[PDB]
Amino acid sequence: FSFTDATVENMRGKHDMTSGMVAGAVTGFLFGMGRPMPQPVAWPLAFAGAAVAAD
Amino acid sequence: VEYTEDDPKPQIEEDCKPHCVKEWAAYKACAERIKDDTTGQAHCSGQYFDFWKCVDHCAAPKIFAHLK
Amino acid sequence: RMHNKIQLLSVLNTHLVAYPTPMNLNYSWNGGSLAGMMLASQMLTGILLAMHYVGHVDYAFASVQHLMTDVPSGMILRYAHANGASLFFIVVYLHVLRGMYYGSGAQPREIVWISGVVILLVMIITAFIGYVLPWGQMSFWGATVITSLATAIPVVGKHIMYWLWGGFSVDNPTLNRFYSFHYTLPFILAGLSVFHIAALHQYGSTNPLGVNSQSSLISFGSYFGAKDLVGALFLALVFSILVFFYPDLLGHPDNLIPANPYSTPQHIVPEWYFLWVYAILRSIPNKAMGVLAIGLVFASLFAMPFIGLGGGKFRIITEWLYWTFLADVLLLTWLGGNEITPITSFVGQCCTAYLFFYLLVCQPLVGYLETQFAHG
Amino acid sequence: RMHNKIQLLSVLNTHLVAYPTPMNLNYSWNGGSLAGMMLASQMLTGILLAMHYVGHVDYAFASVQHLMTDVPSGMILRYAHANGASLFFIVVYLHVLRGMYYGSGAQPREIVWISGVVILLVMIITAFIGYVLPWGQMSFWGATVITSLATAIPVVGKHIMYWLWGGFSVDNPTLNRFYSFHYTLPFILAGLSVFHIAALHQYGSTNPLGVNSQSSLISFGSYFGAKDLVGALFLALVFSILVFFYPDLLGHPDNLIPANPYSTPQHIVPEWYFLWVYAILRSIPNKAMGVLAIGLVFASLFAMPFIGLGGGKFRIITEWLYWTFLADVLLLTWLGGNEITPITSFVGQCCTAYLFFYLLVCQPLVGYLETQFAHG
Amino acid sequence: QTGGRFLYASAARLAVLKIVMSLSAAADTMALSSLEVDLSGVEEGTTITVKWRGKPVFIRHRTDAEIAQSAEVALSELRDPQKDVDRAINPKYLVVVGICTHLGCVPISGAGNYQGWFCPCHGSHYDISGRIREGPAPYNLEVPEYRFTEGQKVVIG
Amino acid sequence: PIGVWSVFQGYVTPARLPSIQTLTRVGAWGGVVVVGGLYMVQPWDWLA
Amino acid sequence: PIGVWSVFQGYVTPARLPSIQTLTRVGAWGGVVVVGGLYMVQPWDWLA
Amino acid sequence: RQNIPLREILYQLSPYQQDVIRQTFTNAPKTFLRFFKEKGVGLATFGVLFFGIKGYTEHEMHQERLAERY
Amino acid sequence: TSLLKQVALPVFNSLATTYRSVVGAKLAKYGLRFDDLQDPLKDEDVAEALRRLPPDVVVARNCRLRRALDLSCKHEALPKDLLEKQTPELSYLQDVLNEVRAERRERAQLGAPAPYTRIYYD
Amino acid sequence: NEAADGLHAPHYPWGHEGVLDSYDHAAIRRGHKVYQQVCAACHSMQYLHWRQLVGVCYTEEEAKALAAETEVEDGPNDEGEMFTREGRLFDAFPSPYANEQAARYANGGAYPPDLTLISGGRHNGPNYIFSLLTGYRDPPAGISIREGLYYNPYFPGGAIAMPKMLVDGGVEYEDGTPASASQQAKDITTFLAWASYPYQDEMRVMGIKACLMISILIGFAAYSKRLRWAPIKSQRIVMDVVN
Amino acid sequence: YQQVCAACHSMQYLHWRQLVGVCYTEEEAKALAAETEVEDGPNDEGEMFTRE
Amino acid sequence: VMRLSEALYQTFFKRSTVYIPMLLVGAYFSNEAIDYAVDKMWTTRNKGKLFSDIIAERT
Ligand code: HEC
Ligand code: HEM
Ligand code: HEM
Ligand code: HEM
Ligand code: HEM
Repeated sequence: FSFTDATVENMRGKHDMTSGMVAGAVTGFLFGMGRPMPQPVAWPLAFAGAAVAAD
Repeated sequence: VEYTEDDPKPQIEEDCKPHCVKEWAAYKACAERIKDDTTGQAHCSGQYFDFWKCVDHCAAPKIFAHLK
Repeated sequence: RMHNKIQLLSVLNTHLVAYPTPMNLNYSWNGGSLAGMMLASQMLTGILLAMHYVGHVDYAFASVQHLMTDVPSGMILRYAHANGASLFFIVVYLHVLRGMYYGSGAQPREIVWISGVVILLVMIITAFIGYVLPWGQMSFWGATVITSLATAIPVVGKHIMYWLWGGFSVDNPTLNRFYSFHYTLPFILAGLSVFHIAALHQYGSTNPLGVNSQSSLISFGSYFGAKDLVGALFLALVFSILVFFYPDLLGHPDNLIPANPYSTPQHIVPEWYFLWVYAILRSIPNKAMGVLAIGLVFASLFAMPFIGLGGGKFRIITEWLYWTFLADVLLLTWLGGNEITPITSFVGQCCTAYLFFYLLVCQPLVGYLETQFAHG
Repeated sequence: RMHNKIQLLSVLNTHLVAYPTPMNLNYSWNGGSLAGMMLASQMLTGILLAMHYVGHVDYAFASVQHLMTDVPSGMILRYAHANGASLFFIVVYLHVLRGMYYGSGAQPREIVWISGVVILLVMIITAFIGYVLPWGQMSFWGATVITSLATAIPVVGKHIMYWLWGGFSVDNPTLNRFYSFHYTLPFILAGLSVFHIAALHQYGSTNPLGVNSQSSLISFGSYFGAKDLVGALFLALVFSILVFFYPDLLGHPDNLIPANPYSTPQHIVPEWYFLWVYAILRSIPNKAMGVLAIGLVFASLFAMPFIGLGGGKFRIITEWLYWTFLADVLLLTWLGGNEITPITSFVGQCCTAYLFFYLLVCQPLVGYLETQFAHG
Repeated sequence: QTGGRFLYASAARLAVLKIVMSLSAAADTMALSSLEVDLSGVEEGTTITVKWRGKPVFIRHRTDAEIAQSAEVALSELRDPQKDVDRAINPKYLVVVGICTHLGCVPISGAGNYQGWFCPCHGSHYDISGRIREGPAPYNLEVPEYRFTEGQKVVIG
Repeated sequence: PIGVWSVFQGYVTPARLPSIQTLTRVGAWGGVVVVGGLYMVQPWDWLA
Repeated sequence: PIGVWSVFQGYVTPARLPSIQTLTRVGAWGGVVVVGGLYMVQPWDWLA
Repeated sequence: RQNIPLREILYQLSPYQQDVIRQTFTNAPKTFLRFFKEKGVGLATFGVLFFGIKGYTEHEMHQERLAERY
Repeated sequence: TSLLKQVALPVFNSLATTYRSVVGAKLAKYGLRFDDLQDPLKDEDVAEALRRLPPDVVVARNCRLRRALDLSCKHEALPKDLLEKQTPELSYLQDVLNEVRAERRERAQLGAPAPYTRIYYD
Repeated sequence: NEAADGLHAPHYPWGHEGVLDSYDHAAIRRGHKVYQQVCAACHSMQYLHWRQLVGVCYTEEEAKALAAETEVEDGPNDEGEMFTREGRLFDAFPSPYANEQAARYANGGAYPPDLTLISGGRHNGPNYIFSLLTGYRDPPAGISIREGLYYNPYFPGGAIAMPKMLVDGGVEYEDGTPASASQQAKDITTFLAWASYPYQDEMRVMGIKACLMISILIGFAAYSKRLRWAPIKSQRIVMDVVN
Repeated sequence: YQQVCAACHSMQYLHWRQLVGVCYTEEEAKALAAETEVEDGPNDEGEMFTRE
Repeated sequence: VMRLSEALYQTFFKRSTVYIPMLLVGAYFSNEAIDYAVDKMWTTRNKGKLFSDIIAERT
């Protein structure tokens, strides 16, 4: 999460919630890989929504 | 932005110098401590390099903002 | 039936089309075809570059520049050659590490491993004398430093050094003879590769399971041609990126300065693929002992099929020690590019000692203990 | 057996030690081993030569002179490499004439004959572009006259010519690419020689009697090693005489003049082994027809196993006609070194007509008549 | 057969010796192994570089203070103990070979902590008198054979 | 005895010769090499 | 395997090792290599 | 060519009677996790040894540079 | 020394049982046994021990190797009902191979060789 | 040693750094004008010709007029003598000195190096060049500089023989760009970066096409690999072995 | 050669060292070559000069 | 499921001598499309920096 978030922050040259969205989606995907299939969409949504709420 | 016939780089470098006061203090401490040298080998090039590396890293993107 | 009437059709059919191959080979078994393709690429681009290079100390650098700017497609050929050497060494090093991981040199494939070590030595010499041809600062000074290791041999050291140089220093006769030897040694590499491949076809390949595979064999041409094409395209992607986007990434900036025998660079370093041997040499504060240590490394590589016990996944202690060996050789690669320093000298000495310990102590003894654990 | 446990020793034993050979082979079956020895000698001398030769205009002549007078044993190496091409062509020509006399290309040895003709073409190209390398008057003007003969193909003429030259005239790019092509082509010669020998071993050699010799076969490695050594010693005697006593006898004095593109010599003739093709070309008063006749000679050489009937003795009419063919070819070799004269033009036209008549009319039809006489 | 092998062995030895000797030094290379160096165009405090046998020679005109500074260094501070008089027939004109015995690197004149030659390959310093003081180099700098003539001309090699 | 010996002995009859369809299918390879050469060189609108 | 597996399996015995006479006659080839090198280089003052 | 005694029934389907790459998207996360589960210990011990020894060496080199200062 | 090994032998046995547990867990997914991990090409004694076997044992060994190689190609493991039945330590070769190696050790003390060589192809 | 290594140069946001980005060809033109008026008094650039500036930096007629203002030695004539002539497109850039020794003699013993490949011939090329040209700072304590040498912490060793050469307004650009020292340094650094890699734009366009083509071909080859291996990956083996 | 066509003909690829032991001793060839003037340089100022 | 048409099979796929010229014309048009897309993207991104932009600006 932290690595990807700071990566997007440096890549976009500015600060917003989109970097947190990317970090949350990536974290959910990594967490969600290899499980039954209502999950690989839901978990990235949960993490991204959590990041958005945190911001 | 307006481009000036005068050189903007010394002014930008002077602007970044408060951001590196710690390295300047270390360099001045070195320069005071080798004041009474007689062998001719004591120098403070490393702390000088630390200070100017900090200033250069600050001022590098702000120098090309003022140049075409 | 038609290949039964001509010998050349029969040999090609037997060894390329209908050759039985284990059905469970993974993508770690693509290093050989990629190494052969990189040798063919090096030979083609080198033959094309030789039509514009001049092997004289007054015209070598200038002809390199003229080939870069004025010859049509000359920059593509020159960058393709210089970076195809690095990709050749990447593919060959990964091939050797595959063999070390699976213990592929064991019986009845001792000849394959020995011809491989011979191929690798010829490859190292070929690349080293090819790097001298641009006649830059690194090209001159690395040839000076490395060929000065002959004076570590007593009595007849300087005589062999002057015989190899053609004079009292590295100069024009050295460059001319290096050009002839460099043109010549790739054809010996092609012959050695043909012999090396024909040695493997006597018994076949090993499989990732490490068991006998004679019950499950499929034709090479129909199945592993496409599987080799996939890996060739992945290699072509990396080749395209290195040629067109980062052409001097794996090079040195000092080789773009013309050679000066009266002013050495501050940091004489080789190409990256000779850095582990250079770290082994620099870690020992004795030239004769360093040359002996390099020779003992290559002797231990030759003696692997007769002292090595322990193979793939099911032999787990040596499988775990393999990754320690891999970390050790990459640490040797990194240490070669750094300057001489007490901590780098100590760490290089420890890393060389661990490489010798893994090659000569872990592979026989731990292999014997795990054979006794599994089948005693 | 020790050779039954290593696959390298098994192949070497099978094809060089225990290979069954007819016991009644005379000394005209030593052409092939002599040709292989000459190929190896040329490769060795040239690889040694390339360490002192610079493939650039304004350095090539001076580098050859520095090789001749300053390199230790350099004069021996140059004269050996120059006269070795002549001896190589002498041996290969006598080999081809042996095969023409005995009908050696017939069934089942057609692949042997075809691979031989391919080897001969590569030998011709190699010798020509190697003759360009010293950069004298004969080198420059022969390369000019031969490469500016692609203006006989309609439309696509001077395009191919200028692409060969790398410019608008024979210059530094032509010499620089000729060096690379000349270095490279002898390895193709060595590979084609290995394939050629391997094609013969499928069925073994013919005998002077021209009958089946499967009942009387002896080992190669004991009986035909010393027999080849005797002929090799004769060839070494002739070679030593040519190198040390008459080093410039077979050459041309004009090639000791540095090349001048604005002044041409009075007589432009190639080396002696190219003279028969030159006479065929120079006799016909049309460039495209001369190139067509030169191509037709080699096409009729390729078609010889499928049209040629008749062998050595016991086929006496074709045996007698062989000597007229030999006289015709030697006459064409003599005519190529003369000037263009109406009588020499007429005689060269008659000789070319008889060469085609023998290759395309005598060998099928007279051979069929001989078979109808003997077994009809 | 022994009589024949007597000649076969000698022929093989002669052929191999002919092939091996062609890589040895040519006549013009051997002729360019002696060079004359003028000392009239050298001023005190400067280093001239002359290519002798393809090699940089750091002939340096030394002052009296520089001569005293080189002489005052004792043997206990040297990895290879040797005095300045033993390494130089003339203390004013020091003829030295500028190739380090470590790997074959060429130091730079007028540099180093000892005001001598700074070899930049391994950070190895040399004094003004060509003796090793710091670095991985075990030996000292080579002093080539040379002599003084009556016209201030030095024969090297 | 492959070549002119086959036709001297009478082994090349009207039978054992290729048919018209076989020669047309082989003869259809003439357009492929022409199109391949025109693809490789690309002399566009070069036909007079 | 044949190198160290044979030592570890107990297949290398004194009765299977080569004899001391065999080791003497095999090791006599060392003088041949010395005299061959002296013949090749001829680096002597031995002729006097 | 090396007779092998064996008793089996083998079935094979035509490659034009099944799909080619559609299952590759389903199995891709599972294969990723399986690869890292199988090679996790070796990659981790490689990374720990290489980066730890490199970091210790670089740290002590920086301390060596600092010790030369005045 | 004597009881040195006396005590050093239970530690060897514990390490051997742990090793066989881990490797047999790895082997059982492929349906293999510990004796299937021995190659007649890699060892001439194993090649000698394999021709001393009854034909059904050799047929079973070939079947197990074929199943494991098919599983390795498919990147699969055995299903749970087959995986629970796997017996990775049921020996079929160790007695015959031990006899072969004892015979070879016996012949070597009298200077005799083994009455077989490596498998040589072509 | 730190002083022997010199001060490292910061990473400046050059507009040509990315693989999708071209050169700024207006900056190459202004960089060549800094070369002609300040650099070329003591630097050679011996591997450049006026023909290579056409289509990159100038038109044909502008480059011809630039080359015609130079004196080029030519010969020999029919009397065996050396004469001078107007430069042409095929001529190389003029060298300020005939040889290395007079170049050393004019500059206190130091030889000003050739600038055709100085950008690719230094570590961190363009950044080091810009920081060296704009970086003539005051020396630190205990560092003394001999006569004929000037302090620059970016030069390794800290004592360079090249003095400060870029001054404000010392070049009169023809596009109206005001010429401070930093603008001149940036433009000449751009020109030198072009000189080291003259075909960077063409190489990047070819690399984009090659990467796209190979990436599509990887998918097509994976498709043809999986099609051939499908009867094997889905085969059914039934045997009597249970174990 | 030295008194007739040395004024109009060249002998490049020929050096004075190639006459020692053929028609002159070492000192005679040294004294003969010391009577010629050849272009050498450049010196420290970058100028060509002449030497024996 | 998805399946190549029979009438389209009998025309462009059954003979190699018809398949190969179709392959060459498809290769030509594919190269043209890839060239167009790459050149358009490069010229759009680097607008105002090329030499032709300066030349067309000076008209
Ligand atoms: C007064 C004559 C002179 C002028 C004019 C001049 N140079 Fe320098 N330049 C030198 C000398 C002398 C050196 C080498 C100094 C040394 O190596 O100690 C040098 C070195 C350099 C170097 C390489 C430094 C290194 O680390 O190797 C570069 C790059 C360079 N110059 C670029 C330029 C540029 C850009 C200009 C125009 C602004 C310029 N030069 C003008 C005299 C000059
Ligand atoms: C027949 C085969 C080959 C020929 C004719 C050939 C020829 C050449 C030539 C003429 C050069 C100098 C031109 C230049 O520097 O760009 C060169 C450079 C080089 N070659 Fe090859 N080569 C061949 C094969 C190989 C092989 C097999 C290798 C294996 C590693 C290799 C490695 C190199 C290297 C490292 C350089 C230096 C490149 C550089 O840094 O510029 N070459 N080669
Ligand atoms: C130019 C260099 C080389 C070429 C062209 C080459 C080619 C090949 C090929 C095609 C194979 C068969 C499939 C494969 O395993 O990829 C192979 C196998 C093998 N190679 Fe290489 N090789 C080269 C270098 C080496 C080297 C340097 C070594 C070892 C030091 C080596 C050792 C082996 C071994 C042991 C095998 C058998 C492995 C197995 O089948 O399990 N080879 N080689
Ligand atoms: C470098 C060139 C060549 C080499 C090394 C070579 C080598 C050999 C050798 C070693 C043999 C077996 C011994 C012998 O009969 O002499 C042979 C036989 C033969 N060669 Fe050559 N050859 C060469 C060129 C040619 C050429 C140019 C031709 C024909 C145009 C040719 C046609 C044949 C034929 C027909 C035989 C079989 C003769 C018989 O068994 O009656 N060869 N070759
Ligand atoms: C790897 C193999 C070879 C190499 C490296 C080689 C190399 C050379 C070189 C460097 C030269 C120019 C120097 C000189 O002319 O003295 C030369 C000239 C020549 N080469 Fe070779 N060569 C090879 C094989 C051959 C072969 C196989 C032939 C003939 C079939 C041949 C025929 C010639 C001839 C006729 C010349 C002209 C010699 C003269 O008149 O001075 N070369 N070669």
